[PDB]
Amino acid sequence: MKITKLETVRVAERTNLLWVLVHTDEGITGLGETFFGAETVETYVHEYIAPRVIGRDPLQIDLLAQDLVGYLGFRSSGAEVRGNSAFDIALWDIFGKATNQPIAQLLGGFSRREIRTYNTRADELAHSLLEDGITAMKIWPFDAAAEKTRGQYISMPDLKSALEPFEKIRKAVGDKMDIMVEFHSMWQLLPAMQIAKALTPYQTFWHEDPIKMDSLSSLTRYAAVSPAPISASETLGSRWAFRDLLETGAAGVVMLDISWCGGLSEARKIASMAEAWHLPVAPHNCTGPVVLCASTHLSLNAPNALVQESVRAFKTWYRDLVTALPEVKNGMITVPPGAGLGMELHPDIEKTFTVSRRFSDAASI
Amino acid sequence: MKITKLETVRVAERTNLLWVLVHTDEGITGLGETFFGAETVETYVHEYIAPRVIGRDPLQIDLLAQDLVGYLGFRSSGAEVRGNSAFDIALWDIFGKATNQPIAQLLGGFSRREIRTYNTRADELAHSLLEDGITAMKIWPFDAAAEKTRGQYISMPDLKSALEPFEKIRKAVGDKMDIMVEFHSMWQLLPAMQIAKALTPYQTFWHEDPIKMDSLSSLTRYAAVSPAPISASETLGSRWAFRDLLETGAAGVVMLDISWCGGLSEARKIASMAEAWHLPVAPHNCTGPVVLCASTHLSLNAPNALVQESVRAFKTWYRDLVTALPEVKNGMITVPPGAGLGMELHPDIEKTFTVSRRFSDAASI
Amino acid sequence: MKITKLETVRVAERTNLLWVLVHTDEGITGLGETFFGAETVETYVHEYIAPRVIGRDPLQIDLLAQDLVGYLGFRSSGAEVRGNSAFDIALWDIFGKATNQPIAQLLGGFSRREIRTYNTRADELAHSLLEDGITAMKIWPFDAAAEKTRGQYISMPDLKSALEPFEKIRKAVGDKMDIMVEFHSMWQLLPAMQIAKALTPYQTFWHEDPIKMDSLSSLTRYAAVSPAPISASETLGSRWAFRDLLETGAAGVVMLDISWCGGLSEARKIASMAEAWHLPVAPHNCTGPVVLCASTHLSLNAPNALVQESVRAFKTWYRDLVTALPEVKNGMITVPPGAGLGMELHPDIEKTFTVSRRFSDAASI
Amino acid sequence: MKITKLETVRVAERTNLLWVLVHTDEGITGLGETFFGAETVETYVHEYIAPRVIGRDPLQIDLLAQDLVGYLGFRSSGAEVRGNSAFDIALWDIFGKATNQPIAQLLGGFSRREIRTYNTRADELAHSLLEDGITAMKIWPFDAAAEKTRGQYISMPDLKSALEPFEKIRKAVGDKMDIMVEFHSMWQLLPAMQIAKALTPYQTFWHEDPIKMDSLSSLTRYAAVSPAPISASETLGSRWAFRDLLETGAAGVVMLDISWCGGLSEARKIASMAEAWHLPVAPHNCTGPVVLCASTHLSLNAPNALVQESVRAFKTWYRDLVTALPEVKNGMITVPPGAGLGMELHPDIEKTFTVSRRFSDAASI
Ligand code: NA
Ligand code: NA
Ligand code: NA
Ligand code: NA
Repeated sequence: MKITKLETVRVAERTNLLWVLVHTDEGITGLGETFFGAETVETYVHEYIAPRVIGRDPLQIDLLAQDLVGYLGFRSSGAEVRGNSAFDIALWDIFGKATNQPIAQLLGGFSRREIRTYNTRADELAHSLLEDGITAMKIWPFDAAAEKTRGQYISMPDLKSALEPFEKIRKAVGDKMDIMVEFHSMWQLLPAMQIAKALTPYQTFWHEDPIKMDSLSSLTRYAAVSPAPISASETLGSRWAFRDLLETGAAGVVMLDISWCGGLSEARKIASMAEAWHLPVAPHNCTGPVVLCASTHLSLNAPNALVQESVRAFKTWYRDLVTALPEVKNGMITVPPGAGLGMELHPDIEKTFTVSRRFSDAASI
Repeated sequence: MKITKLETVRVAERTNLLWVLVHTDEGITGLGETFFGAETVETYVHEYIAPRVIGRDPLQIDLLAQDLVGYLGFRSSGAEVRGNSAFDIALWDIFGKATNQPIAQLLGGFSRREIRTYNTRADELAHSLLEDGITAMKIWPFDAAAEKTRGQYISMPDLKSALEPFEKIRKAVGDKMDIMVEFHSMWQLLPAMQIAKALTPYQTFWHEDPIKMDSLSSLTRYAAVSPAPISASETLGSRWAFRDLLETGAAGVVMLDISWCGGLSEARKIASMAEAWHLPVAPHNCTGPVVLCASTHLSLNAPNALVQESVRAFKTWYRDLVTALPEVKNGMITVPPGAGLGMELHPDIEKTFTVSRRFSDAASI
Repeated sequence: MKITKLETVRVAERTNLLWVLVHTDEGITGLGETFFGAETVETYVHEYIAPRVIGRDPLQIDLLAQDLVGYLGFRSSGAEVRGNSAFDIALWDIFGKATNQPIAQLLGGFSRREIRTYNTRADELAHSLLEDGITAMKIWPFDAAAEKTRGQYISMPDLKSALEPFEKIRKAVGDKMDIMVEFHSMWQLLPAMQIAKALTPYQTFWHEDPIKMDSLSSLTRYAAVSPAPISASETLGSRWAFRDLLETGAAGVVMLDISWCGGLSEARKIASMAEAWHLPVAPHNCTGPVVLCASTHLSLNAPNALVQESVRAFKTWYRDLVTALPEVKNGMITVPPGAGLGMELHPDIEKTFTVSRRFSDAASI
Repeated sequence: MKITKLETVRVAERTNLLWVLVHTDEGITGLGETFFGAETVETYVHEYIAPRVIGRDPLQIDLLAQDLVGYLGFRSSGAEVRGNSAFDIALWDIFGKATNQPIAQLLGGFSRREIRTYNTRADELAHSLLEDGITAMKIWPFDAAAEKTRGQYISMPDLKSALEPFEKIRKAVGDKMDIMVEFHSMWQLLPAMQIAKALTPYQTFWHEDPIKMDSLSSLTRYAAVSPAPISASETLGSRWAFRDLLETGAAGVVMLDISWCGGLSEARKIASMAEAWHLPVAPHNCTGPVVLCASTHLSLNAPNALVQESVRAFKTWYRDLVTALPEVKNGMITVPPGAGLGMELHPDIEKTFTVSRRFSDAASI
């Protein structure tokens, strides 16, 4: 088969989201998704991807991924990579539909049928999660302090205040809850290390993006004092960035976002390489439903997948965007049934959302 | 003063080019430029930069550069960075106009008044250049072979064929011409090293982008066998990428493109850091006239600027786009006179080009 | 314009201070300053700087800095460098006056309008500072013990005695005060590490110049045991010394003195390079008013400036030496208004001080 | 005994020279010397050294060296260190006179009675030297090219021209002459390595100060390609700088100047440490006669002294400055006879030179 059209879809109600639909002459349409800079990525899909892929065989997935690597903007989570990644997800969906297989099967099989999830006042929240069988939660109580000083400095009173949610969670549920800490890359090295040390009494599970992930060698000093492994990083793109991370000797939980890192194609290879380093992988969600779903496929396949992040009670607009969703039961998530992703865009989404679409085909490129 | 409008300009005749014009309430308009993915970068300028900078003081240059660093797409030459870089150039133009000073002065002064240039059959070309006082030339005769095998392999006969231009240049002008070799990041490590060794008899001046610049530690092995220093890399963005390059112990000629690396703001800091490593800087051109001009300002200021690349006889469409150009005399280039860049977009460019413009202001953001 | 005269000024009441005034044919006079060995540095200004700079264009700042680097005495805080640094400050003052811009603007803009300051019995002092909005203080209670043994040894009873101010401060104000520790490079490595470990219970903010800064690789062992980052070092000169510091992997707070390190010219480049390492900069004061002022300009520009040290109630002789001073309000310091530094030597200082002046011009060199 | 007066002496005919005379209550006067910035160093001797040493026992040499190390300006060849070094030489002269022993004896004995020397058109010069028994010569034919580009670049034709003296020497005397190459720290790293490689066919003996000695880690890359050992460096001061040099793994011939590095006190310790690394020492001369003499004492003592540089036919003004000189016979140099240095300032030097003197004593400090 051959790719005939590239379609992009946006909704005014959720301006960070972009869907990319890859149409074929066989009528198999693949669905992909990415997040942030949706207008910019959309322009890129039509300016750059379309002229390179219309007429091409979508089943040559590794080749198409190679063919879209830019002279500029590679090894990053920039707009070009986000567009390439959404496109790659759509190819995996096509491949699944063409073979009548779920994506997890095409990756190498369902190594597990479900995987533990985690979700993002604190003590009450922890209690509610536990009773629903969720035993990990991620919080980011240092972000407000970071904004005050652009991450250069944290006063001891502000540090003490930011530690209070940890105290409250531990008082409420003790050791029954893993507590992940998100820092959103907002700190410079010295206050990051100061905060890391201060977190010691709370038995934190991971410290995610404690500093900006731009010169990774800085992580060695952080790892020297941190009481929890570094979780890094949804902000990094391509297996080459993850080689660089592994080469630091400081890598911990290997985080990635399939829509920001080069697609399922790069993500699957990052995962198997992390396993070579005896490390786990934890694919990022809480963005769109397609990324959650495709990430869940990856997490069911990769033997070293540790947890699959998800949205609490994702009763949300997710169910209005797509035809089916991954299901969570007793703190475990699994894929919707069926070939490819196991989901399509919801019929007439124009009834619920303010939809805009753009198309490229042989005549427009 | 305050920024009032962001204007982007494209021309159908030169689809890789984008101009960004920053208007102020004082009527001082700054001009910036970048290259590649012009539609994508344009969308980004209006989607992301405009809402963050309308109403802001353009003279807080370092602060505005910081404020535009993305959560994603940083430390790269991707679309976001290219837009940020064009914007930064425009701020330096405003600052120069506001102070009645050329950009080179605002960077720390004219350390030189002009700088040697270089240009990109071979033997005849070399002869012509020399007689015009140009004593360096850059060629890329391995690109055809790279395309054949996606850079995995080069046959010895194809290697021998690609060496012929070097033979012809040396036979023609001997040692009077520096020969730079461009590889456009098209080779994997092993054939890159094979080619490097084979170039030994020709006394090459630098080997530019011999491999992809995505995991820089690979450069240490290349430097171990290369008879010429590594020139790296117009494809890298932000001072953090250049820290990573310097940390390899393999850095040579430090190359950057001001419109791809974070603007004059990042470039000036990359240059002074390269000097700390006893290395030179060589800003990239042959793209648009504004980048050539702003790069020349940087090259006149930075004590470690080695050469400033330029277009042979840039009698080209350059003179139709802008009001003045850098001048080359006896193989040396200098800036056009005046405050800021010393150039503006040519009046009624709509007469020569097919122009499209887009604007953001307080009402549109 | 051209430099016409170099003037040095000393006052008998403050024998460590030296002012350097750079006169021009346009009548714009730049003011610079340095500290320690004022007679020696004065001799150097006239012996070495004057014959090299009379007749030169003062706006070529980077070039003049390069032209004054010595064959001997470079990469240091010695007399030649101190003279060069005072001269460099005066050039920045001229450049500001010529452009009607504050120095902070010429560095790249006011990234902030004010910056937190810090000052140098203990418990009462801490209380007074806090109520004036000052939340950091620096003390050096180990210096007496160091003098006793030339830094080779500290007895446990003497160590316990030197810890008492920390106890008293913490008992008084708890965690509300950052406590910086100054060691004045007075200790050898082993007792420095012993002291560092002993300081752990007091949550110190930084450990400044814990050992002599002459073979920087020794800092790696110190950093391995220190509960606070190393602050280093006002005693180091030129960006090359700071490269060496960064290369140790032990760098923390990057300290410099603009009048000891190569001027604003070297300092600005040191700052941007420290930022590449995710580290902050903290310019040294408590010397003369011009250094305090020029340092404040640097601290308002550099995005990674952490704090700007100042003199408590600098009601001192500072106000008799110069026409205006940086102002402190609620623990934050900012520059005096106006172009360049925003200050000149006070008119007829001969009324308050015992002034000596020496001049060089075209006829004397 | 106790130091009673410090006397400095300059002569208008040789403005780079400074003598320091240390008078004692026993009437034993020690003579020291340094070179460059004579007025500046003189001011320092009286401003800083005098108040610290008048009344002190001159025989506590190691202690006095320690007591003069500055808070600033240490680990350098700056003015303070040059003054300290001249003072230290004078102390060794006093110690020799007090004990009726030559300095070489007080260092640990005459390990040799004489040592090979070297001197600084080329082919004729080489011939003349050989016939006088001198079998090493040092030249600096790249300095002119360095000045043209501030050491950033050398054209291949200029490189070829600078190689001609090597060709001429080798054609004249073949392998009978060691050829040392001096670079005076004038080159950046890349052209330094280019030049080093080009020197391969000429069997050079050492490559002295090929780059600036400010961040020594750069030397590792130079040593990787150089066909001759690095000679480094008369520009470095104190044993701590030489530790840093040795730690690079690139050290070769260890060069020092006793009047620039901390005196005979630092120099003797640098020498024994170089021997621990299996490396030789080569003390710098061609400055003043006292430095030549004291260096010769060091070279007769240190088992790893390789050669002692000297002035060709030093029939020069040397014999008018001092009472006796080291003697060269058949290419070997030895000390003048007698205690201490074996020389004093020539009686009534005021008859031959335009002499200026300054004194400090108990009443002036
Ligand atoms: Na995250
Ligand atoms: Na290139
Ligand atoms: Na200090
Ligand atoms: Na020399």
